[PDB]
Amino acid sequence: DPFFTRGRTMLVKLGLEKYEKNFKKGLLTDPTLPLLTDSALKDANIPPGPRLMILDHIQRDPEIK
Repeated sequence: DPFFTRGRTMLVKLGLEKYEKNFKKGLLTDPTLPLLTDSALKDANIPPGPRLMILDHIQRDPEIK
């Protein structure tokens, strides 16, 4: 939970809260957020639209280290 708090915040902001399970399953912990790639999110079973929204968020939000 505490290792996933910032990721949960991003998903809530994107309207993608359903994929928090996918982040946990993939061990997409908060240190991974600045490093996410399309390949990693696809391996976590996130569909194309949500991947685009997540990747754009991490490239734009200065909240993501």
